[PDB]
Amino acid sequence: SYAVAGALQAAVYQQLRADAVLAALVGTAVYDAVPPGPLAGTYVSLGPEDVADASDKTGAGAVHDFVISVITDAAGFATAKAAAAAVSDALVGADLVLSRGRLVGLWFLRAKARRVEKADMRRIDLVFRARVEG
Amino acid sequence: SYAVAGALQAAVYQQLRADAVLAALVGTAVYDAVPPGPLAGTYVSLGPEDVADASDKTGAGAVHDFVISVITDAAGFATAKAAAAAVSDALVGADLVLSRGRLVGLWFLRAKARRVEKADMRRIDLVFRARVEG
Amino acid sequence: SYAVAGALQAAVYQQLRADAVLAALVGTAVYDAVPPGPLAGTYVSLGPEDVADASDKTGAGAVHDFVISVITDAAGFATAKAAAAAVSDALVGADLVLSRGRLVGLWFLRAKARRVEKADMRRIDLVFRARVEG
Amino acid sequence: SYAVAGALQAAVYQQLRADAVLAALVGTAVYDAVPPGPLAGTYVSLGPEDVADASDKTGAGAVHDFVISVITDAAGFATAKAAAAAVSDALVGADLVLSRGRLVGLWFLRAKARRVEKADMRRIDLVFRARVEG
Amino acid sequence: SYAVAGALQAAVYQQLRADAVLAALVGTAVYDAVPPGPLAGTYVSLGPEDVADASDKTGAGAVHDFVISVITDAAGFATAKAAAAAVSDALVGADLVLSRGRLVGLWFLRAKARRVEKADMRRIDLVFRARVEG
Amino acid sequence: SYAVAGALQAAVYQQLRADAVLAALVGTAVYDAVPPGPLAGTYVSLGPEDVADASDKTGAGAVHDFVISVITDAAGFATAKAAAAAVSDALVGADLVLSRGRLVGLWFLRAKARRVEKADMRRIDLVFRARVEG
Amino acid sequence: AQNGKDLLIKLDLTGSGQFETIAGLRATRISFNAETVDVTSLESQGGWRELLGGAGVRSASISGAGVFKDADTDERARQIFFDGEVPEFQVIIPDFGIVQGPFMITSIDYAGSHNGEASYELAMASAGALSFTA
Amino acid sequence: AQNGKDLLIKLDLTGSGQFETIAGLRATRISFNAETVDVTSLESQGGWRELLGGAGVRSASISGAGVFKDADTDERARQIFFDGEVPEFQVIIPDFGIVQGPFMITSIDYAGSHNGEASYELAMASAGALSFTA
Amino acid sequence: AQNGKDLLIKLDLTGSGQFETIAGLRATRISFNAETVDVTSLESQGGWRELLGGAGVRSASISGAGVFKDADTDERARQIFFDGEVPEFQVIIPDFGIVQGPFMITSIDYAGSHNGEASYELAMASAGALSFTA
Amino acid sequence: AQNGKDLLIKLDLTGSGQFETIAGLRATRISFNAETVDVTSLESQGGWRELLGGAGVRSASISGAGVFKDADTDERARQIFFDGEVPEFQVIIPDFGIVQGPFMITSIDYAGSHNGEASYELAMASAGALSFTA
Amino acid sequence: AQNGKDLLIKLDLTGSGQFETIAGLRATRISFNAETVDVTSLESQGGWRELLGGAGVRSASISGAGVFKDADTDERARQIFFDGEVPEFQVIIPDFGIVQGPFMITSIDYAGSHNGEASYELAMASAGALSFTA
Amino acid sequence: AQNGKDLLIKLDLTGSGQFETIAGLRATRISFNAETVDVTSLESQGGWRELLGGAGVRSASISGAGVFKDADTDERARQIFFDGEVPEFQVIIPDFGIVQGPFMITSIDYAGSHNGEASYELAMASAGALSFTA
Repeated sequence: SYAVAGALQAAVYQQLRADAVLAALVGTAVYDAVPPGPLAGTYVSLGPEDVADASDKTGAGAVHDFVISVITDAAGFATAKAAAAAVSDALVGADLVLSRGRLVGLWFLRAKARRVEKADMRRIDLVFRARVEG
Repeated sequence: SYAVAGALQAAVYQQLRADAVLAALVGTAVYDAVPPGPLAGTYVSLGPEDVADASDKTGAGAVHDFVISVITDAAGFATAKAAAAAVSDALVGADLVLSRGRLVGLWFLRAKARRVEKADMRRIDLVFRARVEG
Repeated sequence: SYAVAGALQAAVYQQLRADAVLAALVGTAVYDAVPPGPLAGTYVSLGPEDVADASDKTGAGAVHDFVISVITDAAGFATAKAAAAAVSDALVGADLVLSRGRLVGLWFLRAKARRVEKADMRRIDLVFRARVEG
Repeated sequence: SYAVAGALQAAVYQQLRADAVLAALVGTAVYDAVPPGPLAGTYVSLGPEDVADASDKTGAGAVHDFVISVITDAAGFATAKAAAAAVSDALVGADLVLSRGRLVGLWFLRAKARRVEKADMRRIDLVFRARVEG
Repeated sequence: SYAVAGALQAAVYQQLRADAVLAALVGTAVYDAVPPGPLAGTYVSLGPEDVADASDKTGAGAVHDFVISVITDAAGFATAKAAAAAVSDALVGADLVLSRGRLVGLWFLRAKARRVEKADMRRIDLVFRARVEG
Repeated sequence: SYAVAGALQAAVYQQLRADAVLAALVGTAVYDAVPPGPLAGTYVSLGPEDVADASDKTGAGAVHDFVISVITDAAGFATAKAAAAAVSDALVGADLVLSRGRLVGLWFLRAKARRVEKADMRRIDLVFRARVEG
Repeated sequence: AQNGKDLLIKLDLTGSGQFETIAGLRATRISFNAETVDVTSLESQGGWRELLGGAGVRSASISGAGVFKDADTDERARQIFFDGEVPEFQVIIPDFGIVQGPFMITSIDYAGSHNGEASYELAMASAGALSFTA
Repeated sequence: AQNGKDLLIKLDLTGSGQFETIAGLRATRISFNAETVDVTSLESQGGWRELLGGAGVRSASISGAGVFKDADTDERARQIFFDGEVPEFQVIIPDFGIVQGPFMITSIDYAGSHNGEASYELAMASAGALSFTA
Repeated sequence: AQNGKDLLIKLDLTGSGQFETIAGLRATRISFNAETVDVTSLESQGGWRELLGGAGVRSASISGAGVFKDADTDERARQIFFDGEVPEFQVIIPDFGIVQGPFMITSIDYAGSHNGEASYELAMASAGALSFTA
Repeated sequence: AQNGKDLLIKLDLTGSGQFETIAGLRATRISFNAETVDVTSLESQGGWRELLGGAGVRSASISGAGVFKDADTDERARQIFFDGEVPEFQVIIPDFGIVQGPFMITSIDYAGSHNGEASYELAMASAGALSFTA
Repeated sequence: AQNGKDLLIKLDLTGSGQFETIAGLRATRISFNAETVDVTSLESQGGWRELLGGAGVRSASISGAGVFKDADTDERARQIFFDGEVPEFQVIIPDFGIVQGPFMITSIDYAGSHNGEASYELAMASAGALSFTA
Repeated sequence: AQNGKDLLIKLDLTGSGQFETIAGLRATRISFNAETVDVTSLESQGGWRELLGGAGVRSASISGAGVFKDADTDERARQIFFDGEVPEFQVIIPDFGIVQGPFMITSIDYAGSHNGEASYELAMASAGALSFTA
C-alpha cells in the first residue's frame, strides 16, 4: 500500500457502524478481523484492497480499489442485496476525513454477487474506488 | 450491489411466475433459494448478478448483468431451450416497476449453454443487462 | 438462449441424419442425448451453444456459435476429419427452415481438433455461427 | 474441420516419411496413431489441428494451424531440434497436392519447445499454418 | 536478471533496516532469506523481481518491477498497512547508490493486499518500478 | 523449431562455459541435460525455447525467445542474481557464429525471478530474443 | 434516464402523415450544429471573442445504421434517393418528443461480408424548419 | 434480415448482358452520396438551413475486397483498367434487387505478404444512370 | 487535488440568475484558447519567434456529455438552440470557482442504440466576456 | 486462390532485362488509380453523375516493405534514388503475370531499433506505360 | 539517463524571479521547431534539396498535463490567460538545465468526469528569446 | 539481414570530422523522398501518367528517439538548434555504409512523466548533398 491506505481502511470502517441502516440489518457484524465465537452469519468484511499509484511531480496520490464483501447464510440473498444497498449509500459521496493525507472522491465500481462455498454462503463483493492524496 | 439491485431481483422474480408460459413448462420451480425436498429437476435459478456503475454528476445508476440459469435433468436439452425461450421473452422489453429507483431498459446478452456436472445436468445461462437508475 | 434456439437445434439436428454421407460414416449416431447401450464410438454430438444477441429497435435477433463435436475411438483420426467434412458441407449455406423465426445464414468458425481423454478419444469441435431472427 | 482437412493431414503425413532426412533421425516413427509396442522414443506426432475459416462469397477456404510435435527421451534435446529442423524444411514451401481441394501455401508459426512430463520427455511443438481452398 | 539487479536488491535491502520507522513496527524482520527459529510473524520479504529491458544503442538499462511483500499474523491488517506505509515512503524518491550501474528513479506501482493462507496470514504485495542503467 | 535453433542452442551453450565469470560462480554446472549425481545446487539450464517465424519472400528467418533459467539452493538469492549478471553480459551483443544460418542480434527480454518449489529453490528465468536467419 | 430503444427515426410511407420506423436500426444520432458567426469589435471586454447567436445558420443531421431488413420502410428510403425528395422525417426523443423535420437522404450505403449480416448505414442532413411538439 | 453472402457485385465478361460474380469477395459496399446543394434565403423559418434536394448531383461508389482468385472475372477487371471502359456493373441487394449501373474502375490494388494470402481491394465510382429492377 | 464530480456546468432556467446543473453529465471540459498573434521583426534575439500576447483574441469552449435524463434543465438547452440565445452559463471549478460566461450552444446531439442508454453530447463556444469570482 | 509469397516485385540489376527480387520483402502492394474526370451536363438521366472513363490519367504505385537484407538488389535501389533513374521494374501477380513498367523510386526509408531487426519500407510511383504479358 | 520527475515546468508567482512548479503535472514536453526555409537553385549538387538554417524562425512549445491541484501556482496560470501576459516561464532539464523563456499560455483546459479525478491539460507557445544556463 | 543496433546516427562534436553516436537512441529512421514532377502530354501511351525522374527535388529526413542521456553528444544537438548550424551528420547503415550529409535539426523535444524515464524525440531534414561511401 501507499501511505494513505492505513487510514483509508480506518475511515471506511468508521463510516460503517455509524450508518443508521445496517446497524439494524447486519448489526455490530462489521469487521476485518472476524472475532471468535459462533459466526453470526450476515456479516460484512473489509480487507482486500489494491492500489494503483495516481501520482505526479509534486507529491503523490493513489487509487484504492478496495473490496467490501457482504456474506449471508440466508436461504435467498435479497438479505445481502439489502445489506449492500446499505453499504454503498454510506460510502459513495463519502466526505470522509483521513488521519494521513486526503481523499478526493469515493466512487463505486464492479460488484460481483455469486454463490461461494457449497452453494450455501452467498457473498456479494463491492469494489469501491478511492482516489486519495498523500 | 448498488441501491437498486435489492429490488431488481425482486422485480425480475415477480415478472417470472406470472408469465403464462413457463408456468406450464417449469411450473412453480422458479427460485433463488432452492427449497428442500426431492429436487424437481427442470428448475430455473436467479442469483449471480454483477454491477458496473453507470453513474453521473447528478445521482447514480448501474448496469446489472444478472444471470438467470435454466437447469434440466432431461435426456436432451431442447427442454431447457424451450424453457429459456419462455424466460427471455418475459424479460426483454420489460416495463417493470421497481421498489427503489427506476430501470430504463432490460436487454439481453451472452447465453452460454453447456453440460455441467458428469454430463448429466444441462445448464443454460442467460445474461441479461439491466440499466437501472438510483 | 433467445426464442429461436429451441428450433435452431431442432433444425440443425434434422439437417443431419438426412445428409446422405455421414449416414454411411457415422450412421444413426447423431445425438444430443446419448442413448444407453454399448457406446458405438464414432458419434457426433450437438449441444454446447452460446448466444450473442444481434438485435435492433424493431424486433430481435441472435448469433448462435453452437458447437458440433465429432468423437471417434479410432486409432488415427482421419475418421473424424472425414466425418466432420460430412458435417460441415451439410450446414454451411444451410437454407434451413425453423419453427419459430428465421435464420439468415449459417457460417463456419473455429474448429479445434485435439486428443481428449487419456490420449484415446479424439474429439474435433466445430463452431458454427447461426445469425437468426426472432 | 472443413472439407479439406481430411486430406490435408493425409498430405502432410505423406510429405513426411518421404523426406530423406528424418528417415535417418526419427526413422519410421512418424504417426498420428502410435502403434503398440515398446515406444521407440524419438517419434513425431501429427494430430492437433484447428481451423479458422478464411472464406468468401464464391466457395470457401480455411486456415489450418495444425501442430506437429516432436517428442524425444534423450538427455538433452538437441536431438529434437535437429529432428524438427528436418520437419520444418520439408513443409515450408510445400507444393503439396491434396485429395479434395487445394492449398495455396504452407507457412510456419509459433514453435514452443519445453519439458513436458516429470522433466524427462522433451516435446517441441511446431504450429504450421495451411491456407487451403475447398 | 540484467547486470544491475544483483546490486538493486542489495540497495533496496540496505535502504530498509536503516529507515527509522519500521525498525519500531517490524523490527529486524526484513529479509529475503527467512532465518530459522520461531517465525516472528510481522516480517517483510524482498525477492520476487521481474525485468523488462529498457535499453538503447549505447549501453543498456532495465525496468525492475520488484515485489516487496508485508506479511502479518495479526487479527486485522491495519498492522501491515501501517508497515507498508513505512515501506513505501522509504523507497519512492529513493536517491539510492548502487554497486554496479545507476538507477534513475524508483517509483511505485500496483499493491494488491489480500488474505493468503487459510484466512489467517495477511499479505500485502508492493510492486515498485526501478528503472536502472547498466 | 525452424532450421537454425538446433545450432542456436549449441552456440549459446558454447558461449557459456567459456565466459570467465560464471566459471567461478556456477562452475561446470551449465547444462540442458542435468547429469546424474548429487545435484550441485547452483546450476543454470538452457532448454525452453519458442519460435515466432520472422520470414520473408526470399528465404526465412526466426525469432527465438529462448529461456535460460538460473537455479540456486542458497538462503537468499543474491547468488542467482550475481550468476545471471554473468549470464546476460555474456549473451547481449553476442557476435556468435552458428552452424546453420546466421543470427543478426541477441537481445534481452523479460526476466521473472521468483521462488519455485516449497519456498526453497530460487529460480530466475531469463528470456533472450535471438533473431536468426536461415 | 430514458431507454435507447425508444429513440427512433421514421419515414413517410405514403408521404402524407404516415410514420413507420425504418428497419434493423442499431444506432441513431440526431446531431445539431450552429455556424458561430463572429462579431468581435476593436474593443471587446478585455479581448474575449464575442458572438451573436441568432444570426448563425443552424441545422441537423441524422446518422442511422443497422441490419438490412427489407420492410415497406426500407425500400421507401431507396425511392427518396433515386427520385430526390425531401419528405417529413421524424426523430422521437424518449421523453422530449417528435422533431418532425424535412431531411434529405444524403448518403445511403448497403454493406455485406462473407461471414456476417447484411448491414446499412444511413446519413441525412436538414432541409427545412424543424419542430418540437414536446 | 438478409444474408451478407447474397449481396454480390458482378462483371460484364462478354460486355453484353453476361454477369458473373468476381472472385473471393470478402466485403462489399455500394455507397451512395448526394451533394446537398444549399439554398437559404435571408428569411428562412427562424434560421434553419433550407435545402433543395433534386438539384444536387448524386452518385454511387462500390468498394469490394477479398482474396485473389484468378477467374475469368478477375482478369476482366484488369482489362477495364488498362483499356478504360465503363461497363454495366451490377450490385444485387439480397431482397431489394439488381442495381445495374455503369461504373468505372477507379482503384484496383493487389496485395500480398510473406505469410498470408494474396488479396486485392477494388474501388469504383459511378459513371452514369443507375437503375432498380426490384 | 479536487473531485471530478464537483466540476459542473449549469444553465439558466428562468434566464435571470437561476442555475441548475444539466443532467446525467459524464464528462465536462471547459477549454480555453488563444490565437497567438505573431509579431517577429527582421532582428529578433537570434532568430526566435516573438509574440505579443494581449492582442490575441481569446475564447473558451465547453464540451459536455452524459446520459439523456429529461429534467427541467435538459429541455432548457433545447430551447436555446431552436430560439438562438446566449444565456449566462456557468462552469464551477472545484476550488477555483464560478466562471459565469455567456456561451452559445453550437452543437447538441442526442444518440441512442438498441442495447444501451440514451446519451447526448453537448458542445459550446464562447460568446462574450467570462469572469472569475474565485 | 494464390499464394502471397509468389507475388513479388523485382529490379533491374544490369538495367537491361535482368530481374532479381529485392530482399526481405514482408509486404507488397501494386496499387492502381484513376483520376475520374467528370463530365455532367445540365440534363443527365435524372441527376446522376456521368463519367467519361478513358480521358482520365491513370497510374500505379508500389509499396514494398521488409527486413534490411544487403543483396546485389538492395543496393541497386539506392543507386536509383541518388542518381535519378526510371528503370523497368516488374511486379509479378501469382497467376495474372508480369506487369513490366517503369517506376520511379519516390520514397526509401531504412529504419532500426535497439531491440529489433533492421527494416526498410519502399514506396514507388508510375513513370510510364505499364504492360501485361498474362 | 535522467529521471522524468526531475524534468519540471514552473511559473512566475510574483512575476519577478520567483519560481514554483505548477501542480499535479503528469506529463511535460518542451518541444522545439524550425521552419526549414528552402533555398535550392537551378544547380544543386545533383538534385538534392539545399537548406539555409539560421534564417528560419525557431520556436518552442510546452505541453503540460496532470491533476487539478489548487495551489498558489495553479491559480497563477489562470490570471495569465484572462489578463494576457508573457511571463518568464522555466523548463528545467534534469541535467541540461534551466531554459528560462517567455511563453504565452495559449490553451488551458480543465476537465472532469463523474468517476475520476479533476484533470487539466496546459498548452503553451514561445513568445521571445529562450536561454540555456547549463 | 542486419542488426538494428548497428544502424546509428551520429554528430559533429568538434565540427570537423569527429563523430559520436548521440545517446539513448531507441529508434532511427533515415527517410528519403522525391517530389515526382509530372510531365504528361496529350498523347501518352494509352493514358498512363509519365514521369521524368531526375528533375525532381530529392531529400532525406532523420527521425531519432530515445531516452535522455546527457552526454557530450546530447548537449551538442542543443547548440545546433539555438545557434542555427548545418553540421555534417552521419547515418550508418549496417552493411550499406556512411551517408555523411548536412542536416538541420528541425525539431527537438524533451519529454518526461511522473512515473517513467526522461525521453526525447529528434526530427531532422536534409540541407545539402548526401553521399554514400559504401
